[PDB]
Amino acid sequence: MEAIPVKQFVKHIGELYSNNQHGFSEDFEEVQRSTADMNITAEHSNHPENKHKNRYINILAYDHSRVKLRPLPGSKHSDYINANYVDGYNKAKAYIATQGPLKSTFEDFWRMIWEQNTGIIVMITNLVEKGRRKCDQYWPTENTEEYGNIIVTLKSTKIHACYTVRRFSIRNTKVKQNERVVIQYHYTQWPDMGVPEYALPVLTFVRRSSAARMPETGPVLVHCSAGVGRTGTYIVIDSMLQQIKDKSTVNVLGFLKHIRTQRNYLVQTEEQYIFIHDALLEAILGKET
Ligand SMILES: O=C(O)c1ccc(C#CCCO)cc1SCc1ccc(Cl)c(Cl)c1
Repeated sequence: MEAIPVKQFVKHIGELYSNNQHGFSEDFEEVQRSTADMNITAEHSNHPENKHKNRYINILAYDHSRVKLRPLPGSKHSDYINANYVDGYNKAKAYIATQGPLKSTFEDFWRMIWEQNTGIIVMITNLVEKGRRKCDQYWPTENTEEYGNIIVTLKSTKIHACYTVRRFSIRNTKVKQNERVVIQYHYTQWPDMGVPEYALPVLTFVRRSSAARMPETGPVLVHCSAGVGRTGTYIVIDSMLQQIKDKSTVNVLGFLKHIRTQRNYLVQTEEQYIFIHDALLEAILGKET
């Protein structure tokens, strides 16, 4: 289970795709079994005081990698957010993978952003999809909105074909310097029926949202609804692009098995697993052709 050279990768995708995606199925099964023989605790996630802070009952934040909110005078569980640090290529905690914030966790969400020096939000969901509530709107439709001590001001919006870029200016009321630029990359193209037919617009979304990262800011916050499926998909695509650039190799299976110890279910389906491969195929074939 070493890194596949970039030249042999598109060839490898053909193999994985053949015989009704048998190879893909084996790999994804191996990913699902990577969790086996591993008891990873998520005690804070399961605490009665924290249960209302979780979007889904079964989508937990592993204790060891969980993002801790600075404590608040009084409660003991005021440190909890359903979020985990996740590694990137050759960088620990390059991301914060989190759920789409609830109405009740808006203050927590925005406090985590401040405390972690987060400069980029990657939103991979629509608020409502196929008539179902996926994420609550945590940012202002226009101008300014207040979430605890974080005052959020919408500065500009660029609505592209498949994604929206919202430039915010954030401020802490308890801080006297107390102003920060936060950019949100929102992937908006979600079909009524079916699911992502093309990898090229997602690849463009990944490249642009990734290049917007500022040195040496905090981790890039990536969320969808549960913050596992599309979040995992983004993290792998982005990390593998970095690996390709640095050493012309790809390690999808190895990297995914590793991040799965950091947040439960990152890359939730075989379809998302296959999608990772298509995005990378597009990136490889795109170079020199
Ligand atoms: O919606 C799903 O959960 C989902 C379900 C299936 C597929 C597939 C496939 C081909 C295999 O048949 C992809 C996605 S998500 C695709 C995606 C969109 C936007 C971004 Cl920014 C990223 Cl990173 C990934």
